[PDB]
Amino acid sequence: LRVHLLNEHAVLPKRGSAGAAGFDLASCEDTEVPARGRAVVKTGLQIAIPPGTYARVAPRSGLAVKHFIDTGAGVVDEDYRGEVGVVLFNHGETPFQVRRGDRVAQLILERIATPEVVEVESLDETTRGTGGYGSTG
Amino acid sequence: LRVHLLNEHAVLPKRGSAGAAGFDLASCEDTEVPARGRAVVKTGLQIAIPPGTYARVAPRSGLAVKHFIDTGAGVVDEDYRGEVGVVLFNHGETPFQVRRGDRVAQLILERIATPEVVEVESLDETTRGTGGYGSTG
Amino acid sequence: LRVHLLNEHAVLPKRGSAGAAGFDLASCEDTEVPARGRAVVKTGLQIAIPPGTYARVAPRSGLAVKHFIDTGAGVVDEDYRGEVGVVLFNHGETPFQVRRGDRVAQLILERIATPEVVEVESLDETTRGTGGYGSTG
Repeated sequence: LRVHLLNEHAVLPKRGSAGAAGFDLASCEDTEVPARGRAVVKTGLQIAIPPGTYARVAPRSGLAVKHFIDTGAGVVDEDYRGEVGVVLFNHGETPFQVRRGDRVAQLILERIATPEVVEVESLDETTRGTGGYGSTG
Repeated sequence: LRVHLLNEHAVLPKRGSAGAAGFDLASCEDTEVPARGRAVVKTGLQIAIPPGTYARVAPRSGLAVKHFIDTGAGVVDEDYRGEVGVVLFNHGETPFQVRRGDRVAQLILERIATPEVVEVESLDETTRGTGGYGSTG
Repeated sequence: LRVHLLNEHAVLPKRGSAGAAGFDLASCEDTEVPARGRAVVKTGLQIAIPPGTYARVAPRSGLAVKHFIDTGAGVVDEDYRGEVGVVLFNHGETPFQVRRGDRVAQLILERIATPEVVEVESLDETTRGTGGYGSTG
């Protein structure tokens, strides 16, 4: 995970334990996420990631449970070289305060497949088929 | 990524750049996502995916930032052979308009492990344990 | 996927089909997710997962479409040995009822990369660069 810090308030990502899935992402700014609203939180970070992954901006559990916070968007492509902004949603009834250095998300390097697309004129099945939504219930 | 188009308004998925994580998913219909509400957007697409993955219906960043849009649900199994419908959530205060051909999500082929389940009568730890929510804070 | 059941109302995870991406997670308790609100649903489960993954608490499609339900948080680390609680968000206008044995989420073992962090003083590009949000539109 290659990381270039873009200002002096940016914080280098790091996983909080050796079995942690994600790298902590901190705000490099003072801002607020409005109640029942969204805001983009600047991190001051540029990143370059390994082949065969994308970086997912994932939620921190404590902020979800305690402040009704989620990340929105969050699909950071391998070819993305701009500043990472964390899109926060606040579903709660009161503003969420963000200050410099505060951890606001966690970056997970999801392994993915990016094969060619093949258009076909029919597809077979398994047993499960158009097995929709509540396929079993 | 094998794709069968189910009507003439469906659009073949394609990644927008060579380092893109996801394949663009377009609506094959005119519909609306109500304010503070949800709608399923038909894509007119059937898919078959590679072994060891699932297809995640992921959000587009622009729609999240600019229209408070998210995907809901979005776990498309390997054995799913029905029409892919994109579940959109609109957390904003005004309807989100969708028209035919509009890109509404992106499909990411997430690599996953699907081993057998093993029930045990105890589990050891690391240092981190029942380290809950804000494990460090 | 190693699983220790913590009480007699807990349910062993299992995938609902052989091509299913996720292992079903059931509530071990009677509770409610308030309208436009959140609740943590206890599962009575401890888990240990394979190397190179994390367990994602993912939404069930039927609950999203039919009850406007999502999972929040949901990043369960490899070193997590506490009881898995499922964070549910209810964006709908009415309480969501949960009873013992009810399936409330699905656990997906996402493959991820967890390399060292490398801080750099510049990053090159592709064509796509600071290609932001709606990079193409």
